Amino acid sequence: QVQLVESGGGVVQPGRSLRLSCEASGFTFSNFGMHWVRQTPVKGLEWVAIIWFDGSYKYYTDSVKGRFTISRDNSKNTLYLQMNSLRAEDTAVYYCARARKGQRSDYYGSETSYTFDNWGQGTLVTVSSASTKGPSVFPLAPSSKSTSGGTAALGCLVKDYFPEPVTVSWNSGALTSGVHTFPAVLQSSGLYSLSSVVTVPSSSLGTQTYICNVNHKPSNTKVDKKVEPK
Amino acid sequence: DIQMTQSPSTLSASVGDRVTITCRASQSINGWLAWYQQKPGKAPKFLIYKASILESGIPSRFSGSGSGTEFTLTISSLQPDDFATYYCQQYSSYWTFGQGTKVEIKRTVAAPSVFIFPPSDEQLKSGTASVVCLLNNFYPREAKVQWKVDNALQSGNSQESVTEQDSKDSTYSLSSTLTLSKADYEKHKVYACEVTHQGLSSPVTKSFNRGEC
Amino acid sequence: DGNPDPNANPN
Repeated sequence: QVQLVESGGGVVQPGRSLRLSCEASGFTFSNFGMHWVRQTPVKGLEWVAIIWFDGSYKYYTDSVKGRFTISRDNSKNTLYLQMNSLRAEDTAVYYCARARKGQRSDYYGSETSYTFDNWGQGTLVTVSSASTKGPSVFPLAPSSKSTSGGTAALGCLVKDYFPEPVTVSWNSGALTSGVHTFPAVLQSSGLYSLSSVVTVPSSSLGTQTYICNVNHKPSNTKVDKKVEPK
Repeated sequence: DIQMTQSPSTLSASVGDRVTITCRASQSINGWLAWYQQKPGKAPKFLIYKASILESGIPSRFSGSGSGTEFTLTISSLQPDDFATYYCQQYSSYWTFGQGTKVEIKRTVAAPSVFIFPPSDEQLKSGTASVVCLLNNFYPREAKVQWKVDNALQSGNSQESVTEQDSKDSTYSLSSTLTLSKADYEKHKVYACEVTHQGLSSPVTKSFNRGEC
Repeated sequence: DGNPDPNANPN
């Protein structure tokens, strides 16, 4: 089975460097051209660079020229992307992919073009001038403004942390029904903010304790927040 | 670069449906069009190349057609594992992709339950005020959410997040946060979130007055 | 136009 296994991503400040690796198995690596491709939620999938089977030729997308180098070591079955002079907009998941004849295998001639077929699992590259910061945890407290019918909503706002991820549970994981933990948003400050809410019977507010348990491992921040009604 | 555009961006479907996704190019690309499938947290998977050739091992319910600037991908009978995002890619000149079409699970219209939360005293003491509006378990995904402060529409000072489609009831939820400085917050009275959705028989406004707490 | 072959063989 064709296998491409990536490594090397992480969180760095702009101007710094990272090197990505992609190790191949299950095919004759030295017979194939290889690519790097990157993906973001806003901009989608963007081709980055290509290298010939023996490294004898290569080329790049305009936005990385002068900063990124693609290389390979056919004795180690490894493809590399050297990423220097990183910018916030290089933030993405980076994939390696194997070049592929985009035509019937038995056809030979002028009407051939090449694309790529098997992709690696991806590695995340995050470039930001933000520095590690733990979250503030604020209550989203239930009231008449957060009741509809016989249901109340309550929650926690986990605000201004970096980098991802945070984990949130409710009542040490005993409360799961009705929980929605939302994907974090990235603020203009470069810090993340997340809300986690749960819907419960309004009759329970007087007697049931609700605690959100927040853990932000990069900052060693661990908080238990009891949320009471207003 | 050759610009690729897909339509629609989100497509709702039920198991057993015939589903077609279209992809247009800004100039002719001959037949050099490929299709990829991606599910959350996984790498794209190669489906079809030269517009209509299935990759070996892809199920035969997939097929593709087209030339020039207009291409389609069809799933003849949608299976449970076909809910995913599909990307077209031209490989006529370098490699550029469409923006993706997400195939989501179709279900009946469901109105959101709407909730608003005032800022906490803890946050206010730190100098800022975040107001949160929650839309819970609704469908379809498109909803109109507006923040109004003493009847002034707020634009540019809120952010929202939408969950993935729920595994149990196929709905969405949405969280929106409006943030002000404490100073601005204390200059106004009425904080309101107004939600319009086809499941609601009227727009729903949830609001509070500062100091009502 | 098409993209050129970057592999060791034309297959």
